[PDB]
Amino acid sequence: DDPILQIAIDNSRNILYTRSEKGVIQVYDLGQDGQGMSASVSQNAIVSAAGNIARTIDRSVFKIVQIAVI
Repeated sequence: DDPILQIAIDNSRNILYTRSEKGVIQVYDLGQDGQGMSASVSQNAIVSAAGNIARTIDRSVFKIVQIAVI
């Protein structure tokens, strides 16, 4: 995506997360020499992920409201 709607930081693991308008997530490893990445989760990844349940996570319906680091 296009813009980065939200930014989140995992304090415990020094990991950066970015959520874009489109709903793609990117998690950079924060290192002394810079950011290392960027792995991504997308709607496609999620679909593959469920592999057992689906509907609310429909393509049309699918959108991400918020992301929180654990």
